[PDB]
Amino acid sequence: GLLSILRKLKSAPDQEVRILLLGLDNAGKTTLLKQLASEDISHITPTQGFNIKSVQSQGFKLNVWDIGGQRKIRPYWRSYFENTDILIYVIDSADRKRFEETGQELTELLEEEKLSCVPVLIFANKQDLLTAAPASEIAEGLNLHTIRDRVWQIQSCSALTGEGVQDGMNWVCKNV
Ligand SMILES: Nc1nc2c(ncn2[C@@H]2O[C@H](COP(=O)(O)OP(=O)(O)O)[C@@H](O)[C@H]2O)c(=O)[nH]1
Ligand SMILES: [N+]
Repeated sequence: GLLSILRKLKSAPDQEVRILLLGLDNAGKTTLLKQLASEDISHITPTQGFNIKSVQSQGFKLNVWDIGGQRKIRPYWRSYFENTDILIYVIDSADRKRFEETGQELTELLEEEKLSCVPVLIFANKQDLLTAAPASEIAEGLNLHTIRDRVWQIQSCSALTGEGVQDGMNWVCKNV
């Protein structure tokens, strides 16, 4: 007893919500996953180099994996895009060196036909760090305001402390 966020959620959806939690390695996805659900994590490997962490919790199905990396594993990623209801993209706000890379990865994801119209929540993570870049600047750097083909939101959070995570999930629940 020391409750996960998916459970605390008020006005939670009615149908099972399929969520994809993506971002670069070290972004804080596993840490975020554990703040969201306490259920046991399943580790699935559809193809070599494609490592998925999957959890079923509180009417939510979450699949988590690191983006970027190898070329030939895109067709395997795409199979999951088709039935995705929400995309949660996680960024390490203190990793300026890889901001350009993660921005490009996000841009490419939003170009995927299979992800058309899927709402996207961007978590500007690790905001507890005194090295974390400002969320308003991250948003401009990701050119989020140019997004016209879907609804989006950027939320400052700390998966470590849990701050801002529920606020982000509240937005997700309003846009399912
Ligand atoms: N200070 C701080 N560290 C975090 C936060 N979220 C994750 N981390 C740390 O970042 C590292 C990578 O996190 P992890 O969840 O395993 O990343 P994943 O590779 O994206 O699954 C670990 O050392 C975490 O403890 C945060 O909000 N604040
Ligand atoms: N801008």
